[PDB]
Amino acid sequence: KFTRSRIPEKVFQASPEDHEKYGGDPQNPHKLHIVTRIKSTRRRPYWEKDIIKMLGLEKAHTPQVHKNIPSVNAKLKVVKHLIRIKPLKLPQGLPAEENMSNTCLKSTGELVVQWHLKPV
Amino acid sequence: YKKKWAATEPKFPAVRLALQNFDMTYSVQFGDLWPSIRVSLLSEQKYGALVNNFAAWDHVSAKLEQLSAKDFVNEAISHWENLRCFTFDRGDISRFPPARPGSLGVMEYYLMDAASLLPVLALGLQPGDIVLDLCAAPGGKTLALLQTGCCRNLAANDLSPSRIARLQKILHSYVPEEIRDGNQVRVTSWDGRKWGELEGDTYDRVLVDVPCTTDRHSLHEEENNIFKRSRKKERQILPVLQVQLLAAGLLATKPGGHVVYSTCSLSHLQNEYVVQGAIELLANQYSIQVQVEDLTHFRRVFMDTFCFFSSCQVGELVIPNLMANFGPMYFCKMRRLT
Amino acid sequence: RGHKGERQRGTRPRLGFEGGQTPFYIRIPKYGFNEGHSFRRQYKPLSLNRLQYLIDLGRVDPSQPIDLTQLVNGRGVTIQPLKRDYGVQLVEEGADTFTAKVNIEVQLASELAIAAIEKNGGVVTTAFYDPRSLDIVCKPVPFFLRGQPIPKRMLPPEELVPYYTDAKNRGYLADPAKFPEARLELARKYGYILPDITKDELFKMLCTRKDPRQIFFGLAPGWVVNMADKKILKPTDENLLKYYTS
Amino acid sequence: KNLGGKSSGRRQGIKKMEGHYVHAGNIIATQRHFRWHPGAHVGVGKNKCLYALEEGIVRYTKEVYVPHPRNTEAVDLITRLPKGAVLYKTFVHVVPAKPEGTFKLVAML
RNA sequence: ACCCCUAUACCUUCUGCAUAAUGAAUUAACUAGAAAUAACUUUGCAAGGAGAGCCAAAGCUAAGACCCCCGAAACCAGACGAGCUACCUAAGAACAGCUAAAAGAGCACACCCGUCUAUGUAGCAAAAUAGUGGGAAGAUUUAUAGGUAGAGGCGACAAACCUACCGAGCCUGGUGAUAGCUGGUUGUCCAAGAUAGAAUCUUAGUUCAACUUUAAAUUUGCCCACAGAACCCAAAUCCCCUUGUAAAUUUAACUGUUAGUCCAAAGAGGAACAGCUCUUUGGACACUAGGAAAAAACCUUGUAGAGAGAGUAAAAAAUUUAACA
RNA sequence: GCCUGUUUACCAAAAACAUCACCUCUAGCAUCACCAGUAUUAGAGGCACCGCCUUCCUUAAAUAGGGAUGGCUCCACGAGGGUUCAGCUGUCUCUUACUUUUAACCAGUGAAAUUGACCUGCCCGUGAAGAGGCGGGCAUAACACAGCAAGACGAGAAGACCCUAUGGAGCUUUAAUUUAUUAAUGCAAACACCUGCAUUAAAAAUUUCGGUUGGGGCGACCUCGGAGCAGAACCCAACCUCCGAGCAGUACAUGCUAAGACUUCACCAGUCAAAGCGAACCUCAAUUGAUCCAAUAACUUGACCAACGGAACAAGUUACCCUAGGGAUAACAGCGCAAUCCUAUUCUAGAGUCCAUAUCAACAAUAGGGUUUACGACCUCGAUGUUGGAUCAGGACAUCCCGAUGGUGCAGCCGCUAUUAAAGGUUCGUUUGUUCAACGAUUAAAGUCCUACGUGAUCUGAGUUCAGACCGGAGUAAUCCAGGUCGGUUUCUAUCUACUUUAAUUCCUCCCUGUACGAAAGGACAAGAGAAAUAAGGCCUACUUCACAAAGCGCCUUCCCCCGUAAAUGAUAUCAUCUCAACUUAGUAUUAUACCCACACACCCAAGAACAGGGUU
Ligand SMILES: Nc1nc2c(ncn2[C@@H]2O[C@H](COP(=O)(O)OP(=O)(O)OP(=O)(O)O)[C@@H](O)[C@H]2O)c(=O)[nH]1
Ligand SMILES: [Mg+2]
Ligand SMILES: [Mg+2]
Ligand SMILES: [Mg+2]
Ligand SMILES: [Mg+2]
Ligand SMILES: [Mg+2]
Ligand SMILES: [Mg+2]
Ligand SMILES: [Mg+2]
Ligand SMILES: [Mg+2]
Ligand SMILES: [Mg+2]
Ligand SMILES: [Mg+2]
Ligand SMILES: [Mg+2]
Ligand SMILES: [Mg+2]
Ligand SMILES: [Mg+2]
Ligand SMILES: [Mg+2]
Ligand SMILES: [Mg+2]
Ligand SMILES: [Mg+2]
Ligand SMILES: [Mg+2]
Ligand SMILES: [Mg+2]
Ligand SMILES: [Mg+2]
Ligand SMILES: [Mg+2]
Ligand SMILES: [Mg+2]
Ligand SMILES: [Mg+2]
Ligand SMILES: [Mg+2]
Ligand SMILES: [Mg+2]
Ligand SMILES: [Mg+2]
Ligand SMILES: [Mg+2]
Ligand SMILES: [Mg+2]
Ligand SMILES: [Mg+2]
Ligand SMILES: [Mg+2]
Ligand SMILES: [Mg+2]
Ligand SMILES: [Mg+2]
Ligand SMILES: [Mg+2]
Ligand SMILES: [Mg+2]
Ligand SMILES: [Mg+2]
Ligand SMILES: [Mg+2]
Ligand SMILES: [Mg+2]
Ligand SMILES: [Mg+2]
Ligand SMILES: [Mg+2]
Repeated sequence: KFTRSRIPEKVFQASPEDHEKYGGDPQNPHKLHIVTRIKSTRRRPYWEKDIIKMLGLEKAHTPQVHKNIPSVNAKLKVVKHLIRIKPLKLPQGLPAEENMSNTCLKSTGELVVQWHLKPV
Repeated sequence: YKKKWAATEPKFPAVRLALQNFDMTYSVQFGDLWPSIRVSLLSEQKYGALVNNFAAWDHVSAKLEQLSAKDFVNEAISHWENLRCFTFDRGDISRFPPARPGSLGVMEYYLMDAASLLPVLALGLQPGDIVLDLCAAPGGKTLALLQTGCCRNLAANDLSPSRIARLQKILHSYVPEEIRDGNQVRVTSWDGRKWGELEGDTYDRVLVDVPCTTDRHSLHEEENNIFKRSRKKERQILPVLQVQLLAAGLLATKPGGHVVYSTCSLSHLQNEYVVQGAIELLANQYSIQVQVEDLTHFRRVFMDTFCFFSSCQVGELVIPNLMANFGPMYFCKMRRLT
Repeated sequence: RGHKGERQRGTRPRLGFEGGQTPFYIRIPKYGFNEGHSFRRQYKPLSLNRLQYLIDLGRVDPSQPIDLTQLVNGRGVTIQPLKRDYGVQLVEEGADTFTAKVNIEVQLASELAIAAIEKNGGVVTTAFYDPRSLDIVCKPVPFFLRGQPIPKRMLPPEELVPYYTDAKNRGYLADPAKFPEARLELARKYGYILPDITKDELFKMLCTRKDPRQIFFGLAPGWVVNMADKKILKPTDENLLKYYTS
Repeated sequence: KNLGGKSSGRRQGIKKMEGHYVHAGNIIATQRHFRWHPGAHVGVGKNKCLYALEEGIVRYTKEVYVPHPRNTEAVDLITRLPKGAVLYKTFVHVVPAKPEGTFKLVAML
């Protein structure tokens, strides 16, 4: 029968080679995920559909910010094959109230607190 | 499916089918005796009253004697040179009063075919003998064995849980729970054919009452008649099953032990060929030699009460007569020499 | 209407049919839950709370005897004789707050209701009414328009005779000698001093009680009420007088 | 030639898992034969169903199994065990939650 | 205008129809959802409401809103039918010629019938024409009038005939018979919306459950960390705080759906065949579009409009092979 | 079947019905039949006159035909069913000529079924599974007129056949319920008749004929429980695998009550149970049954209602049938599948006197095919029976013959086997529906298949399929039958698509030649010549049917390959090697050509349906 898939934990234990390849430090892990649905929930189990709805990824190619905490990670593990996960990078720290209306999420995963739309 | 057939075979009652078969076979088998056997089988069956040794046996025997029944077993022992079953004189058709519980809480006597007791008597249960009843589970012979002195335990097996339950009920009604509690009585719902593997060279005395055509019951009872068309396969394969059961019993019995093969049918095929085939199969496949005991003295001793088919090669055959409607009962005694 | 089948064809089975299975409303054994329901007597409850409320709002005048006619006129209770209503039963509900001195006539009365009525200085009597007399009492004006003489009030049925002859129930047919004993027993049981109504200035009104065969207080059986000209015709024939007095 | 065998499932098993709050009398688990044995404040019905005798929390544990001496078959089974062996069974307990009552001031006589 | 590219009429019945499954030549006209119970909304009055009766532990009064059409073979009652045909009654008629003689004789006209062949098959004809053929003084053919009438008649029994269609006539009436069966069921627009089973003279249906819809109440619903769920003799599941979420349960009312398909997986039967038959988990299909050639079920992808903008998803088969001492 | 007669008006004329004769049963009698009669009579019925008793032949070939109380007995007769001598003839070999009708054109008049719209092609594939409409190719100006019937699963009856419906109806019954009605009696009432009530029959009347499975049977099952399928909460089917139950034993507190829970997926029903009163100090798988209704003072009890959620009481048969539907459900057919079937390779066991591999072939293995017997129920049940035969054939090659090669247990001739080749051909008769088969005679051969087991709007209906009737058998009967037999209505005027004038083969004879080969007996190739036969295309000088002409039975002409291998030179690999090495031959298709080629009224015609065409000097 087709059932829910239990991913062995060793799959989610990064190696030094992975750290070098993907540019992430196991110490000081990133706080927030940017998750995009890059795959349709159609022809997937109703539980994956429900997990996508819970995570708020109904629209594809629409980034959503989520906490990098074990429960959200469990959900993202359930629906990992339909999504792209990247760290949220904050070169200028989290936006302040002053610049909350001038933010922009770069395709690189960086939330710039200033967005002037002018040449550098 | 095809609904409209050209000619449908006439719908016969199983009783009439059994009559047809018994005619076409036993007429040839017995010649001029077949008329008498047929009328005896179609007439009422003469019953014997086996007094429950556990109950007030002396009092019940006195009451039956007052009812004018005499102990055929006792008179047989008189000229033989522990069982008590009373039967009426030759020609008498009187019925024994229905048995009722005694003062001790057990039925005073069992109303059973007298011929059914001859196998047990011929088995000759010595004091303290380990006993097996491979498939005998209608009651009757089993109760007679228990009333005998097989204090070294008796294993009564059958393949039919319904008949096992019937055995258990008659044991509750007749045999005291004190007697039945220990391993003195072990009732099982297993196949006799497997019994050779389950136990071998264990029992000193064995009784193999194989399923058979039960001629009288086939002629009388319409329900579950062996001669009905649906059970044609079982009827045809009966000889092989009987041979297998007798072989299992012979394997089970200890070397030098005695077995008795019993059948409630007149069929030469189901009796003499069955015993001979069992002997041959045992001596070939398992290389064990069995010698058929001579029961001619038994025939002469019990002739006064039962009429026997003199022209019998192996074993004894009580045939039902009007003067004594006790048959049919074939029984063959076999001592396992090796 | 769906697609084909009995439901679309408009010919689905009757209500309660279960497709041939023995229906639920038929596989349950018959029991006498409603046997003789149309013959069981019914009495409209009249709580002392409702009685006090009516007295307070003035829809019921305690200065005059209170009977079923007065209650109906004040709209304190609705009676349906056609529905086997045999009258009004006094209900103890509101006894602890009842503070009205009234002379009330009912058909049934609880012990506590009687106790409260008597403690407040009033008088309560349980009076039987046959269905016809009850209908006349509840709606007298239509009866007067029917143009028939006022009929006699029938006696209670044999089963009800003991109730209305027992003094403890203040039965209108009970022995008046036993009334003081019953009232004293109630007063002793419920811990209030029995007020001697004979000293009350309204003692006459409290003592007024219609004759057992009488329906209205001042009208005798056999009289005819001509409402058109405001008159009452009284038969004088000896046979009629004897019949209406019997 | 194979008849019968159309009996439906008995819907037996555990009705209250570990940690579930259970009121007195609630059936905890129904079994055909003793899969789970009664523990503390757990009673057994005629059909070997386990019900809560007190209002509390259900807990499943493993405990050494010492049957009643009158239980002849179990006693013989034990008698055949080696010296070091100790039987174990799964038991269901109800940890009572509330106290069985409190003392209240009724009258200041 | 065509040429270019895209496009497999509609309705109904279906798991699924361009389907070579049904209906339709077409125009006009006519042609098919009728209602209580209890609910909901809106008023009135209110512990009472109502124009007697009835209801009432906020009810009661009033209104609004809700339930199709065509079609059997049949059954029964009363009439009408023997101008056809079956048989019979009365009183009539016909039967050349030859042969044999007095014939249920022979050949053969009239006459009656209808063996075989061909034509015809909406025909000349709702049973005929041509030839051929049987009888043709007899149980023959036939004109006239009368008679037997339908749970009946009559019958050289073929279940034949009884006014072209008799295993039981025809007409009228009950009758708008009934039909779990077939077909049909007519303005616009939006929205939610698809199958656990049980019982059944029941498997072409229906009642309940499940699912679904609407309105209302308040409160946890789903996902789910440990801990936890058996001895005999695998994938997973259940329970489940956090967490991400916003749904869940209950109350009131009510229909409809309960003849399913293929794919992946675990099985059972078959032959480790079937586009084969069953059960279980999931997906898709009965719903849009793109792709695999065409394509219900495979892959991508969905929430809907306009644009003569843009980035992408799935998405194109691969291979060529034998010397030898 | 005795005969004459009768019958299904309108698919059966008969062996069926009747029939004289014979036989069985019933009735002793008059004023409406019988009958104006009386046992030699009348009625009902059976049966069929009379009479009597008790392997060979046919053919050449033969599934054909004939002969070795009841039962025999064919004299006569028969539009009955078979066989047959002789003759006859266009039935046929093998078709032709002519006349009339029809037909086509001109003139008048002028329907019918049918029809979703059509701007209406072919091949392959796809698909609700056989497409004009979809995908990829190919083709493609436009229209008339006349033919054809391959398709439009063509048009005609909500076809034929099969299944279903808590649909009908006819019939039979030992189906259930009745005896209202008649005929008998008996008891009452009256003094035989009448009436009432009973009993027995006859006669009828009403109603029903459960469900799931099983094609070659002579049935099984229907409710409940345990185990696997369903491994671990629950749940889980089967026309799946096994095993069981319709109780028994104890006790008599096996009493009363009551929180809270479980629950067979609904309900109904079924389970467990704290506490309390009162007492002492039930078990295990299932072991069953609702309502109503009966019995009972009450307590309580009652169906093997087992078709086990249970109609209170009802079976068969229908082909005499009917209606409503079903491709949801059968048979032909199509479509899946390849168990079975067939073919080819691998392996060498073994045969082949020795020898695996000339040839055959075991166990097995691998592929290919969709020609058999099955399985599946996916399209079609809202007019297509089916098998054979006639006619015309299209196609595959897994080749029967003819052609070219290799091997051989190939001396030659015969052969066997394998590769290549589908241009052409592949007979006529007897029995029998018969395909097939057997038999007779031939042939170079008398190939295996597919094409809706090709083709039935082109034909036939011989078997088989409805109504009729027999023999045998089943059944109480009505009726039935995979059996045998006799008979039995085969419609369509063509709207659309498609189509309607496109270098031969073989046998035999002779020569080579009774030569090669061989010891002989036998006996070849190649090449050449002559005769025929068929097939195609023409023609009428003869002959013949006939007659200003059309025809065959008459005459004339018919013309090239195809390639499997056998070799030369020669490397990779200095030999060798025919070469998916370069290369040289047998070796050729690139059919060679032939035919046709003129843009321009009326009459006749060898030209023709019309139109068109040729001649008019
Ligand atoms: N509860 C119950 N009711 C029964 C039983 N037998 C009969 N009945 C009732 O009677 C009906 C059956 O009627 P019948 O079949 O005539 O009964 P019967 O006893 O066989 O015969 P009669 O006495 O002639 O009625 C049932 O439906 C019940 O109403 C039974 O064993 N139990
Ligand atoms: Mg419809
Ligand atoms: Mg089971
Ligand atoms: Mg169509
Ligand atoms: Mg249809
Ligand atoms: Mg049409
Ligand atoms: Mg007439
Ligand atoms: Mg004449
Ligand atoms: Mg004549
Ligand atoms: Mg006639
Ligand atoms: Mg007949
Ligand atoms: Mg007939
Ligand atoms: Mg007519
Ligand atoms: Mg109708
Ligand atoms: Mg929507
Ligand atoms: Mg029923
Ligand atoms: Mg005749
Ligand atoms: Mg004749
Ligand atoms: Mg006819
Ligand atoms: Mg006629
Ligand atoms: Mg005819
Ligand atoms: Mg012939
Ligand atoms: Mg014209
Ligand atoms: Mg095609
Ligand atoms: Mg044309
Ligand atoms: Mg078409
Ligand atoms: Mg139809
Ligand atoms: Mg439940
Ligand atoms: Mg049932
Ligand atoms: Mg017939
Ligand atoms: Mg199917
Ligand atoms: Mg070839
Ligand atoms: Mg085929
Ligand atoms: Mg025929
Ligand atoms: Mg036949
Ligand atoms: Mg025939
Ligand atoms: Mg004929
Ligand atoms: Mg035709
Ligand atoms: Mg034509």
